[PDB]
Order: sequence, then C-alpha cells, then structure tokens
Amino acid sequence: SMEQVAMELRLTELTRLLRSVLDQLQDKDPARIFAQPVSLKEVPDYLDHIKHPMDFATMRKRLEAQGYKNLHEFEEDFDLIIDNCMKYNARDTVFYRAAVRLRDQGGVVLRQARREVDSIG
Repeated sequence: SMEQVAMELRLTELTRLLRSVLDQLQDKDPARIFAQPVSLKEVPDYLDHIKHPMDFATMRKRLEAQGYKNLHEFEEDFDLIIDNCMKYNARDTVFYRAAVRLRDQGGVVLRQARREVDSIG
C-alpha cells in the first residue's frame, strides 16, 4: 500500500536522524570505552551482574536494520550503556567517570533530538 510505503519512508528518515545522534554521542566517548561489548572472555562473570549489556556497536547494528521505531527505544539503549557501567564499576574508576561524562554531554544532544523528532513528525 501507499500508506506502508509512507510509514517506511518515515522510519528511514528517523533512522537518518538517529545515525547523526549516534555519531554525536559516540564522539563524547573519545576513549572508546563504550564502543564494543564487554568481552565475556575478559570479564567472564559479567552476565551475573548485568542482565542487558549494551554498547555503541550493538546499537549501530540495530539502527542499520531500522530496528528503532521511535527515539524512546534509542534512548533506552543509550541509557543501558551508561547505567550498566555505573553499576559494574566503582565511582573511583575511569570507566564510571567516562559514563558520567557521556551522560552529561549526551543530554544536550538528546534534548535537541527530541525537539527535531517532534517538530518534523
């Protein structure tokens, strides 16, 4: 149907905007701490602590399959990155501190993303 095509075009355009958001958030992680999944070879107990692991490569896979339907779903995954790290790692660690800085700097990007998503529809 034409309606299905129009819905698909909307999803494609959201995917474009989320890719730009993702790129901007990942720039706020210049140490690449959050770039890849925590390795279960190197941290073998991780899944005993963290039930829903997340990282930027994993988000990028979902994004490129058009697997985010709305900004809320995308933000859920970004918040998992931050929140998982702030539980597994202590306050005095470069990991925790990286997550705080990513959260604080990412807030700005996400605030305007929400306005754009709403504005453009």
